[PDB]
Amino acid sequence: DDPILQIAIDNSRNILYTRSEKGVIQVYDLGQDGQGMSASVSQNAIVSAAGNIARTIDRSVFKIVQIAVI
Repeated sequence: DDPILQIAIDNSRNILYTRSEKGVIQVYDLGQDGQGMSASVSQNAIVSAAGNIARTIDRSVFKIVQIAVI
């Protein structure tokens, strides 16, 4: 995506997360020499992920409201 709607930081693991308008997530490893990445989760990844349940996570319906680091 296009813009980065939200930014989140995992304090415990020094990991950066970015959520874009489109709903793609990117998690950079924060290192002394810079950011290392960027792995991504997308709607496609999620679909593959469920592999057992689906509907609310429909393509049309699918959108991400918020992301929180654990």
